[PDB]
Amino acid sequence: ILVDKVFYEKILSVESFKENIITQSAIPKISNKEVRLISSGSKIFYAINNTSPHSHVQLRLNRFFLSHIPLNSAAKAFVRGGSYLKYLEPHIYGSSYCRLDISSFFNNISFDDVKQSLSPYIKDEYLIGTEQKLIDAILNSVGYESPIRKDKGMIIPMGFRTSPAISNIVFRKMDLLIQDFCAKKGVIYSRYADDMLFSNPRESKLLMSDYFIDEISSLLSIMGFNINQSKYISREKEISINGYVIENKGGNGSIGTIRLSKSKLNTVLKVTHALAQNIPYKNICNKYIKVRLKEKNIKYESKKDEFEKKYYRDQLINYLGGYRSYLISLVKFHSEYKCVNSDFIIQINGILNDIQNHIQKIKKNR
Amino acid sequence: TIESIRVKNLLSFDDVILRDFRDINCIIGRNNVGKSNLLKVIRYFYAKLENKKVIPLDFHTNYNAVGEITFTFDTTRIKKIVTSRKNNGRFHKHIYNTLFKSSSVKLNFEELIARKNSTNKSFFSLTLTICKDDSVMWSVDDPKVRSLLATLYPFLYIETRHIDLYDWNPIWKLISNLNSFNFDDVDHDELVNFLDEKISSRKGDYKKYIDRVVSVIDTKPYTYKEKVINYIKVAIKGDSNKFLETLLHLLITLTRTEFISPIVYIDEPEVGLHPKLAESFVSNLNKIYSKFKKTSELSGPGRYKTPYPNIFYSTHSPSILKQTIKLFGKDQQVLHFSKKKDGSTRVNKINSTYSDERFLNIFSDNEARLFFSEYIVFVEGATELELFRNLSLLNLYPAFSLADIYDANEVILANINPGYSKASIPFVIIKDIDTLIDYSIKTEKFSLRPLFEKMIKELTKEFDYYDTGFGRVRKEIDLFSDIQSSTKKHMDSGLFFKRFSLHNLSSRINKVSRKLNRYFMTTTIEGALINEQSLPYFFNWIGDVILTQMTINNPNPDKFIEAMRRRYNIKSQVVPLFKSVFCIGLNHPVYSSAVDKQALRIKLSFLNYLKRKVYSDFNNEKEIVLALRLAFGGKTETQYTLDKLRKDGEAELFREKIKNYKNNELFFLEPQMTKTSGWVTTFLNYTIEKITSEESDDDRIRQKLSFIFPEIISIIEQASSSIEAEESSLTG
Amino acid sequence: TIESIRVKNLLSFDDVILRDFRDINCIIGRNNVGKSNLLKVIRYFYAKLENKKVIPLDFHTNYNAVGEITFTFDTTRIKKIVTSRKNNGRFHKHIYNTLFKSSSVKLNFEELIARKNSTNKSFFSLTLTICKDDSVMWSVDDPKVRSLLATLYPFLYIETRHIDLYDWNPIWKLISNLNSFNFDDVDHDELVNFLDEKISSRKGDYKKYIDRVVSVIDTKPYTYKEKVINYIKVAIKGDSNKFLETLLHLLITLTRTEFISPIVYIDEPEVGLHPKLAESFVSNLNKIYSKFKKTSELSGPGRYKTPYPNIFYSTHSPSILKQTIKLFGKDQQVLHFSKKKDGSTRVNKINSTYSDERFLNIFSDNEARLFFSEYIVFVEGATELELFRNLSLLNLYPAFSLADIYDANEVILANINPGYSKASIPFVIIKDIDTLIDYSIKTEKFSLRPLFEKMIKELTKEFDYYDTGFGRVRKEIDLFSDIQSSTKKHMDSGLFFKRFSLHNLSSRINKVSRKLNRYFMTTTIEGALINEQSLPYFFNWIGDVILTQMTINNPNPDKFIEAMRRRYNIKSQVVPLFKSVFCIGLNHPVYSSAVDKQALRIKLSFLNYLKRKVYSDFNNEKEIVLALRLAFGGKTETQYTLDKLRKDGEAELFREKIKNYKNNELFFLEPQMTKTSGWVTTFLNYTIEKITSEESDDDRIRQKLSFIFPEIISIIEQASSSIEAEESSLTG
Amino acid sequence: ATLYPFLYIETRHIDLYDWNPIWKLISNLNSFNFDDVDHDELVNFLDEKISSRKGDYKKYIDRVVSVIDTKPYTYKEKVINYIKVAIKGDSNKFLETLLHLLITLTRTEFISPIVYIDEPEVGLHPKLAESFV
DNA sequence: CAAGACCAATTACACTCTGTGAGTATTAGATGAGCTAGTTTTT
Repeated sequence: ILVDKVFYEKILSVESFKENIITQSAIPKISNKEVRLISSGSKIFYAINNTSPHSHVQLRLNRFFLSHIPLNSAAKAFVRGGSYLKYLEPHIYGSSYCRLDISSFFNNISFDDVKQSLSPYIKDEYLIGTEQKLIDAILNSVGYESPIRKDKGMIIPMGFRTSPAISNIVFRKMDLLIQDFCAKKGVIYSRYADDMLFSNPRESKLLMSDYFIDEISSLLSIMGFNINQSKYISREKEISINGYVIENKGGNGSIGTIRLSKSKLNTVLKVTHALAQNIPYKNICNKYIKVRLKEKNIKYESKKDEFEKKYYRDQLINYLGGYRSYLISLVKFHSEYKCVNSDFIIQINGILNDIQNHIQKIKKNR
Repeated sequence: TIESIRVKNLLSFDDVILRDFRDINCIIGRNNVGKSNLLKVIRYFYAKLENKKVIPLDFHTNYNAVGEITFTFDTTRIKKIVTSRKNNGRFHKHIYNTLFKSSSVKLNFEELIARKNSTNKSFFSLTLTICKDDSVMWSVDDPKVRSLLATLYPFLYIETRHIDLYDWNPIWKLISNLNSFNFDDVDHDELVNFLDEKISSRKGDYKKYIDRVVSVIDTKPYTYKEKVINYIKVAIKGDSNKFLETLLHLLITLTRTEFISPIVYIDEPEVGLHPKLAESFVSNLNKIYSKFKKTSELSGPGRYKTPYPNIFYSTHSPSILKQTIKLFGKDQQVLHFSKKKDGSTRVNKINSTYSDERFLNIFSDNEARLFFSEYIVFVEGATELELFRNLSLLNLYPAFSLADIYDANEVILANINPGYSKASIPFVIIKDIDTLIDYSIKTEKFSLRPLFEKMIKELTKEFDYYDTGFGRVRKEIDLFSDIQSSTKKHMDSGLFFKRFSLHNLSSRINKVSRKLNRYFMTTTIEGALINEQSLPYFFNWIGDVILTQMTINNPNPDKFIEAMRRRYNIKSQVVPLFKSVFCIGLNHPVYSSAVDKQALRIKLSFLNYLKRKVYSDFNNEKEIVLALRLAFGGKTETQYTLDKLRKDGEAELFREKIKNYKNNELFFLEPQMTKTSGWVTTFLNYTIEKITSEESDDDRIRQKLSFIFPEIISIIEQASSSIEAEESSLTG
Repeated sequence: TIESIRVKNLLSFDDVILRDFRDINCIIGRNNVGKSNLLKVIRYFYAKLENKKVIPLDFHTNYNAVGEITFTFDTTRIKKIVTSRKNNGRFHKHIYNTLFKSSSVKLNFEELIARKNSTNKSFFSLTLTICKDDSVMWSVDDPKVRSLLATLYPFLYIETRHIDLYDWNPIWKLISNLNSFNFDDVDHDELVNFLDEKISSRKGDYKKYIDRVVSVIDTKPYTYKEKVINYIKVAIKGDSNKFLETLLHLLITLTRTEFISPIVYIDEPEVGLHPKLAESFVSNLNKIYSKFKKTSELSGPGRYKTPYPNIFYSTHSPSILKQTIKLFGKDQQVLHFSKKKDGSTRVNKINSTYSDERFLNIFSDNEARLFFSEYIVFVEGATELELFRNLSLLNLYPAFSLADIYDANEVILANINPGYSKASIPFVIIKDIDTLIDYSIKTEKFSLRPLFEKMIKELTKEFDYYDTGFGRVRKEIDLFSDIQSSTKKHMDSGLFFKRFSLHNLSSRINKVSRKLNRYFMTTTIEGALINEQSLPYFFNWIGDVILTQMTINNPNPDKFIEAMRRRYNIKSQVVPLFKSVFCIGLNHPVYSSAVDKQALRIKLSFLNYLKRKVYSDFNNEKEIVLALRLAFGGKTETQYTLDKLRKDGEAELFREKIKNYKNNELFFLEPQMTKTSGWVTTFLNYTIEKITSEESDDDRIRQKLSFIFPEIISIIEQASSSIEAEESSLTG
Repeated sequence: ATLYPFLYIETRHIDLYDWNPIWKLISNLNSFNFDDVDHDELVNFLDEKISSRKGDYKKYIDRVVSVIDTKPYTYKEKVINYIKVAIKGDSNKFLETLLHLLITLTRTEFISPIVYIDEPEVGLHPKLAESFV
C-alpha cells in the first residue's frame, strides 16, 4: 500500500495529531516524561502512556498501515496467523538441527534501515509545510531516543506496540538472503522474533560446522546484526527448544515428531497433584502460579476484605482454562498438520480431562 | 498411494495441504484456476521426478525465495512385499536397497521388532524446492529413489475436452508398463520362420521378402515398449465417454496382479455427455470397482484384495457427484477449493458420507446441487420454498438469487451437517420460535424444547478464562433459563399476551444464535405475509379474485342477472345472489357494456359489504390479522394453530366466526386457504405488481417491500450482505 | 422470422418437419447424431443460399432419387415495412420487387390486395433439391431471391467446445452486417491530414511516413468490411462463456433498429461452466431480453417492439433448461430428438409451459431431470421413492435403474402433462386403489371417486363404430359402472371381505388402464412390502434389530444385570427387566463373555416370548399381516387406516391389541413405525442380504424376490420390459 | 535488447494470413508520440463525417463499448490500429516487403537490428531468388 | 574484530538540420459502596 498526505489526515491522525496539522505545527517527538522505563532483569521496556496521541497513532498504524506490507514466510512471529508451532513445524523433515539467536535484536535495528524500508510505502511529500516530510512524521511515532543508550539515534523501543511489525518488516532483506542461502544447500529456515532454526534432512554435518555459523554471521553483518554464541545449539536426530522436542530417527524421507517434555508440563502436573491432595488455595497460587495480592489490597478504600478467597478461585480458574487452551491449541495443530506424537496426544488428552474435572470441582465449590 | 500433497508459495498456493485421499476423490468449485494450478503442480513434480527439462513454476509472491512441493507416499504395502523372505527378486532387492535401507541399517536390534506387528504405516516424504534463480533441488540426492518412486506410483492425466480418438497413447503406455511377461526371450528369426511357413508357396519364400523390406526400410531397432505394443496389437482382435471408460477399465483390470499404484487425474469427464451417460459412467466405474473386491464371505477367483488406485475428478455436473456419493459411499470425498480474501486457493472437505441409508438412497439432484452453491438457506416448509423462490421478488434483489433455498427438517440437516463445511459454503437455518419454546392454555406456563436446551448447552462457555466482551453471554443464558416462569398472562381467550412481547425475545434469540447460523422468526411463515401493513394490499388481492377468478355461470348473462335481480333482493339478499351468480371459471368472457357495468357494480358492492362486515365484526383492527393468519394454517402469539385450538377447546367464539366466514362469505377462497395451494406466489406477484405500478424507482419499491414485509426483507438483506462479504472468495 | 424446416431423405431424416419456433428453443435428447445432422442440413442450406461450392449431403436411403430441404420464412414484418408508402428507399424497393411483386401481380388490387391488408400472415417457401448426380435444384430460378433471403435472415452458428478466445471474426462480421451507417462518405486523405496535424510538429511528416509505408507494402485496397472493422476497432476504447454472452448481447442490442432477424444456433453452451455460471448466463440472456421489450403499459426510451431473433440451444445440462423454462415460460420450447424403430431422427415437443405459478417458481433440478429421462415412474408418497430408489434392489435389476422415479400428486401431474410426450418419454403413474373406490363401514357402499368416473368417461366408446379387435371394453365399462352397490358385507369387524376380492378388481382395472399408462396397486406400498409370504423375513429383521439395536444404559453391565435379575423375575417379570435394562443407543460397547452370554440368552428369550404371543394372540397367519400393515401407516382391504378407524370407531378390540403391542411389547420399533422413518430401506437391505446369503445365483435371488414381493417385482419387470422394448430409439 | 533487436524469418514455415513481424517493427520503430491523439476527438470527427445526425455514431460507439467489457489497447496495439487505418493496404513478396519496410524504418533511427532469414529460396524459381537479391 | 553475500517494486528522438548525431548557424429519583483477570513464545 501507499500512504499519502490525505491518508494520514483522517486515518492515522484523525483526531490525535489534527490540531498540529491545521495550525502549521510540526509533529513533535516523544518526550522523556511520556514513557515509562520498566525493568525486568537486564532488560529495559519502554511503556508508552495509554492516554497519549502517539499511542493512538501507533494503534492506527498497526491496524491500517503495518498490516499490508508483504513479509517473508519464514517470519513466524508477530504475524497474523503465525505461531511458535508453525515455527517448529517445517523442521520435522530434517535430521540435523541448528539454533541461533540474534543478540539485542530490537536495539540493533538502525533507524535508517526502518526509514528505507518504509519509504516505498509512504509518499515522499512534505506534510507540515516545507518543514517536515511524511516519512519522518510517521517515524516520530515509532521510535524513541533512549537516554540509557545516549545520543546514539532513535532506538526502536522493546515495549512499543509498533515495534514487532516494524522489526519484521525491516528484517525482510535478511530473511530473503538467509532463505536463499539455505535453499542453495537444502536447509529449512524458520525465524521466530530473533531465534533462527535451521533443519537439514540430508546426512551431512553442515549445521554442526563452523562454516554455517560464519555464513549466517556474514549475512547478518550487512544490517549490523550479531549472534551470541551462548545459545548456539547444533544437534542430531533430536532437539529441545524451550521444552518443545523435535525428534526424527533419520532416513531418506522419514517424518519427524513434535512433543513437549515433562519439564514443560511439570507445573501443571504439580498443580493437579496439589489439587488432588486437597491443598488450600492460599499456597497453590502464591508458589506455583506466581500470582499474589500486593500490600495495597482493596485499593485502600474498602473495609469488607474477604476478596482473597474469590481472587484465589478466579485466578486459578483462569490459569487452568488458559493452560487448557494451550493444550487444545497443540492438539488442533496436530489435527491440522499431523506432526505430534500419539503417546503425547493421549497424555495431553488425559491431562485435559483432569483439568476439566478440577475446574468443575472448583466451580462446584463456589 | 499418496497421503499428503503440500504446496507452498507456488502459482496460487501460499500454504495448501491435501490429506485423507480416497479412491474416488472428487473436486468441485468455481475456482477453476485453482484446479488448473494443482494439476500443473502435480505434473511439474512428476516431470521433475523423471528428469525432464521443464519451465519452473512461478512463485505466489516474490518476497519468498523458496517454493516447496511436498509429496508423502504410503509405503506400507511395498515395504511388506519386499520385506518378506520369499521375495528374492532383482526388482524387490532394488526396492529394498534404495527406499527401505537408510532407515534400517542405522537402528539397533529393537526398533525394527516393533515394525512387524502388521499395524503400523510407513510414510516416505519427498520435497521439491524451486529457488529464486530457477534452480530446483530435492530433499534426497539420489536419482534412483526418484525414479523408483515415479515407477511405483505413476501419475496419469486424462483430458476429455481435448481428446484424440485416433491416438491411444495412454492405453499402450499402460499395457507396456503393467505386464508380468518377459519379451526378451522371443526369437525374431523363429517368428519370421513361422510366418513364412504359414504362407509358403515354396520352402523359404517370405524370408527373402522380409529381408528385402528390412533392407529397404532399415532404421533404428525397435525398443522394448514398441515390441510389446506390436505384439499386443497383433495378439488382440480389435484396435469420448466410451474411450475413457475403456481406459479406466483396462487400468483397473491391469492393476490387479501388480504392486504398482497409479494415480489417475481426469478433467471434466462429462463434457458433451447426457446426464444418463454420466450416471452410467459412474455406475460402470462402481461395478468394476466392486467386481474385483473380496470381503469375508466374498471370495473365489477373479476377486483381489489389492488396493485400488486413487482417481481424481474435476466435475461441474451434479449427476457425477450424486452417483459417486450414492454408489461409493465411504470410499469417496469432495474437495471444494474457493478462494481467500486476499486471493489464494483453499481446499476443504465437504461432507459426503451419510449415516442414514434412507437419505443416501433417496439422494437426488437437489442434494447434489447444494454442493455447487455459495449460500444455502435451510427452511422447514414448502411455503418458505414458495416465498424465497418467487421470481417476481428475486429480480428486485439481484443478490439473493445467488443463494439456494433447500427444504430440510432436523434429520436432513443432521445428515447433511452444514457445519462441517462452513467457511466453504455459508448457510443459514431459518426456523420458527415454536421449535424453541411452547405454551399451554390449560397450564399457563412456558416450556423449553430440547432443541433450545441443546443450543444453550452448546453456548455454555465453561472451562474458560476471563476475557473482555464475553461477559453478557452468561447473563443471556441465565435469562433464557429463567424465562421458564409461569407468569405470563394471556388476554382475548388465550390468543395474545397481556405484557409479554415475543418480538424482543425473538430478537435476543437471533442475536445470540447468529454465531450458530440460525435465524428464528417471531411467528410462522404466514405471519410475515399477513400483517397489519399488508391488510390493504391483501384486501385488494381478494378483490382481484372477485374481479378475475369468479365468472358468471349462465351462458346468457343479461337474462340471468335480470332474473336474479327480479327474484333476489339486491341489498338484503346480496350474498345469496353473489353465490348463485358467480362461480369458478378460468375463462373470462366479455359481455355487453350494460352487463359489464352491472357486474362491476355488483362486485364493488360485494367488496364494500365484506370490508364493512370485517371492520364491524372485529373492532381492534388487529384481530382480523390473526383471523387471516389462522385461516391459512398460521399461528397465534400463544403458539396455537386453528386445529390445536379446536382440539384444546379455546376461543370458541373465534372458531365460530372463522367457520362463518369460511362457509358463508369467503367461500371462494376456501381452496386457497390451505398450504401448498400457491396463494403465497399469487399474493407476492400481485403486491409486487401493484407496488411497481405505484412507485417508479426500484429503490422505492424495495423500501415499500421492506415496510410491508419487514422480516422477509430483513432476512433477504442479511443473506445478501453475507453473500457480498464473501463475494470475492466464492467466485471464479 | 422462420416457421418450418422440413428435411426429406437426407442424413438421418426421413420426413422430419420442425415447426412452432419460439424466441428461445432448447434442443435436448440422447441422439446427438440427429442434432449434428440438423445443424449440417441448416449450414448446407445457408451455404447453398450464398452460392458456396460444398459437398452435397448424403441420402437417407439410396432407393430415393431426391433429397429435399424446405425452409419457410415468415415474411410479414418485412412485407409491412416495404409496403408502407413512407419507405421508398432503394433497398425497400428491391425487397418488394424480388419477393412481394410476383405474388402481387396475380392478385386483383381492388379486392384481393385490400383483403390481404389485415392481421393475416404471409409466408415464403424455398426448397432445395439434391439429385443422384450431386446436382442442386431450387424452387425459384433466380439467385436474387436466395441472396436476399441469406442476407436478410442470416444464420450464425457458435460452438463453445471448440472456440478461440483470441479470434473475434464472428463478432466483427456481425457488427459490420448490423450497421446502418454509410462509410463511403469518409475521406481517407482528410483523416490522414487530421492525424498528421495532431501527431507531431512539422506538419507532413506522418503523411510522408504513410506514403512510404503504402509504397513499400502495396497490397490490395481495404474492402468495405475491412474499413468498417478498422473504424470500429479504433473508435472503441478496447478489444468461452464471456465471449458467448458478449456476442449474444451485442447481437440483441444491434438488431433493435434493423429489420434483419437472424437465426442463432449455439452448441453446448455449458462446456466447462459451473452450474451457477450456466444459470447466470441464462439469467443475463433473459435480462437483456426483457430490457428491450415494449408491451402494454411498458414504454419509454430504450424499449423496442421489434421481434427477437430465434435462438437454438444444444444443451445437456438441466440447469440451463430449468432457468430457460422458469425465466421465459411462453417464449420457449423444448425439443426432444430420440430415434425411431428402424433408425431415424425424430423431433417432438416436450411440455414446458405451466399454468401454475407455484410450480414454475418451485421448479428445481428434480423437475428438470425428467426432461433428460427415458422412463419416468410417477408415485404419490415418499415411501415409494424410498422403495424404488433402493440401491440393493436396483443392483439386481439394471434395466429399471435407467428409469427415474418422481413424486407427484394430481396437480403436479396435470402441470407436467406427461401425456403430451408419450413416445418421447414413456411413463407410468403408480397409484393406490383408494383413489377409485370408496368404502364405508357404517353404510355398505362402493362409491366411485371422481377420478374413476373421469376414466370411465374417457374410455366410453361414444361416436364409434364396429370392428374392434379384442377386449369387451363396453362390458368392462358397464361392469365398473354397476359395481356401485351395497354388497360385500363386513368380516371380522370391518377388516376383511366375506366374498369380494380386491385382487380381481385391481387386475381388471390394470388391464383396462394399461393404455392409460396407469397402474393401480391392490393395497398400499406397506401391503406390498409386508405380506403373508414376507413374515419370516420381517421376523428375522425384528430379531436382528433386537440383537444389534439396544445396549446397557448403566456404565457397569454385569452389576446392573445381576441387580435386576435379583430384583426382577427372569420369567414372569421378563418385560419389565427388558425395559429397565436394554435401551436404544447408537453405540454398541463390547461386554464380558458372561455378560454377552446373558444378554444373548435374554434376547433369545424375548424373541421366543414375542413370537409365541403373536402366534397365540391373533387368529391365523393373516391378522398378523394386517396388524403390521396398520402399524406402519397402512390400510386394510376396506380402505381404512388406524386414524380413520379411530375417527370411526370400528375394530376396537384389534385397535386395543395394537396399542398394547406398541406400548408394551414392541416399544423399540415405535420410532420406526412412521412413513418417513427409513424402515423400508433397512428392511429391503436386510432381505436382499439374507437372500444373497441363502441362494447363490442372481436368478434364484430374483425368483425369491418375485415370490416374496409379487407386486413390486411385477411392476419392476413390466417397466423393464417396456424399457427394453423401446431402448433402441431412446439411446444414442 | 531495445538497441540491437534480433529478428528471425522462417520462409519455409511462414504464414501469409498474418503480418506479425511487420506490425511489431512498425510499433517498435517509430519517432512519434501516439498519446496526444485522444479517442474522443477521433470519434467526434467520425460521427460528424459519417452520416445521419450529430451524435448518433458516438452513441452507437458508446453503447457498444459499455456492453463489451474490454481492457484498453496497449501502445503497440493502438499504433498498429492507427497505421492500419491510415494505410490503404493489408513468400518472396512477403520477405521483400518485410526487408524493405525494416530498412526504411531503420534509416532514420539509431536502432540497428539483426535479421536472420532461414531458407530464403524455398519454393522459388532461380530467377526469383536472383530478383530477390 | 571484520566480511564477499545489500529485498522487491517503483514506451517513449528533440533538433535549427527532416537526416544526423558536428558543422555552426540562426535568432531573437444527577451525593455510602465495591472489587481481580489466562497459557506460551519473543524477552
